[PDB]
Amino acid sequence: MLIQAVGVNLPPSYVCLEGPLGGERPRAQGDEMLMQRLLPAVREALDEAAVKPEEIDLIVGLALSPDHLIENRDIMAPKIGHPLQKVLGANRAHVFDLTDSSLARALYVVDTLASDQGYRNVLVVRGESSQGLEVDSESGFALADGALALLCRPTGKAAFRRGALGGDPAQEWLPLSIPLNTDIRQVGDVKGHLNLPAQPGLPEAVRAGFTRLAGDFPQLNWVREEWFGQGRPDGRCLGPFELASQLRAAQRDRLDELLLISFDPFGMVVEGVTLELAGE
Amino acid sequence: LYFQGHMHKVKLAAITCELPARSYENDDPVFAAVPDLSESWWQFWGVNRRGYFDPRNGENEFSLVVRAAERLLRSSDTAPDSVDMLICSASSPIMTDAGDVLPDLRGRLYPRMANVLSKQLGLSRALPLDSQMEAASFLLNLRLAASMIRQGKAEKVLVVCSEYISNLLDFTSRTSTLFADGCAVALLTRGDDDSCDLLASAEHSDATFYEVATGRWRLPENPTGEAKPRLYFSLFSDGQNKMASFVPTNVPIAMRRALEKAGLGSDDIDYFVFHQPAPFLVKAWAEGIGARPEQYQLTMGDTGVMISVSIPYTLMTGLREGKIRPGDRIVMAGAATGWGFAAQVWQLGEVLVC
Repeated sequence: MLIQAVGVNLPPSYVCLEGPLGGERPRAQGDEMLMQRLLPAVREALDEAAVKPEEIDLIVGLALSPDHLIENRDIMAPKIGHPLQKVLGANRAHVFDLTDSSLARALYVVDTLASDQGYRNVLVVRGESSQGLEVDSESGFALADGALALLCRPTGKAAFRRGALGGDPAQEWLPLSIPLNTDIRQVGDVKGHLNLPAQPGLPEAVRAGFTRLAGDFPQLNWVREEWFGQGRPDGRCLGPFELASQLRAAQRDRLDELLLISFDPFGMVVEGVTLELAGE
Repeated sequence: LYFQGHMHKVKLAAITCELPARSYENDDPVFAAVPDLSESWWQFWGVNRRGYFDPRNGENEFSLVVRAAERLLRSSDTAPDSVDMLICSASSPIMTDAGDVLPDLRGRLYPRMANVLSKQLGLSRALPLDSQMEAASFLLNLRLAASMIRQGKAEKVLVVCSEYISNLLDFTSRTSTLFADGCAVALLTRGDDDSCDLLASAEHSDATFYEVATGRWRLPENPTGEAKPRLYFSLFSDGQNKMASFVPTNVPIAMRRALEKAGLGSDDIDYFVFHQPAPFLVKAWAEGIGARPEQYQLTMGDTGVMISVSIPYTLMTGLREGKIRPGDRIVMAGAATGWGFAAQVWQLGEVLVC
């Protein structure tokens, strides 16, 4: 899997939440919806790589948001990859979604599929516009809002790792869940609640897990997702969207290869994928 | 001269389905609030009865998959720890049960099924994955599984499709009359000979008519009292009429592409397995590729339109009834909202039906 270009578009509005899993994260406001961020992110990645939308062979999306996806804020399915195909003009592309998967696992799966099918230009997009989800007030956990677009060229050579979190190996980490809202009265009410029990040692466990997984590829520099504000400057974090600045930094330093590590809050594991980089 | 690389063969080893216990006739009181019902409407779509999961009796998207998966693993003598990957699909964003893994979790949007199911079944080495292509999800999961097996990244892949679509149906609308619930489980492995392989596949999408068939948070179409909003399957009457010729032709396009990649023609195919949206659609697809009525089955009569489970159920039906035999070369194809289209050309060996 080769990363041709990276696009990212985040809301300027940051919201701080207190708690062991809290932090200052970007948050969509009012009736803003994901496509407002996703399309420009995709378009800047396409322009960087000099790839036209009709050249896109595959679009794979990742978005938990149950609403605020497109112009009709009430639609939840089919998932955003399809309306992206329409407004983008990728008339030759195949579209599907990998739901609650991490980015690292998705890139691994897509590199396997796309190389097998002979695709040359693949688009993996990650985005959130989470007005429809109530944050976890007790722990402070919330999803960062924004859009990330990775324009990729498959090679079939990406390696993959699914590793455990660090810290106490005997400790059972309580996973993230998004239960359905059982008392929806207005169409604009939240559709689900973020539920991630307060676990003070979790942010360090994820980072320790990152370092352990990176030990399987000691020859590679690596990038990571930061889902929590604990220990971060200003308590600010962008979740999976942190990858944009790190990947751009890797391009600036002329790195050929790279390891990208994600955090899966549903499985309470870390997942890494090896990638190739283009110059920039 | 050097030697050419060779991808591993993909064996479709086992398949099973698990349908709801209860059936509902077209005159069942569940449709009492449905307007514009006529005897011609029922005859056109070819659905006589369908099944809905009854959560009170313990039936849900998860419980019936555990039964179907445990039965297939037991009948095929597959050790849980030998499964390298688990790929699940569920078209309804609303899930309801997580077994013993998350006993206190009720209606939910996330997590999906793969990770929880792998723990329920003891798939201790399985990479869990949850994919979404609506009615084409079973073909998508076979494509993903096949590519992993072909490139040596997995030797056993368990594929799951569980459709609890009834929890999205608005029974004050005709939209609730066709769809139905059901589950399917399949096992794909690295073939040890040439008897079974996925010869080629073709997938493509077109979002022109995306807004026609959606899942939208809204009130019932004809509510009564202080009705609450829910996630409902929603149909755009005025847009659906425009796409007249668009689904009938695009499945053949996918079938033609896949046969072209496989180096075969329609004459080289023994049987066909189509998605089951409507009798007129299946016949249009079959006629668009040159398939004769004796080369495929219509199965929506007693099950309804089970989204992604219709294809695997029809495949299982053809196998169980002897219409699909070992050594046969078949084509599987269907359409899905989005919209998406997928076709696969299979060389089949012996497939365990359980």
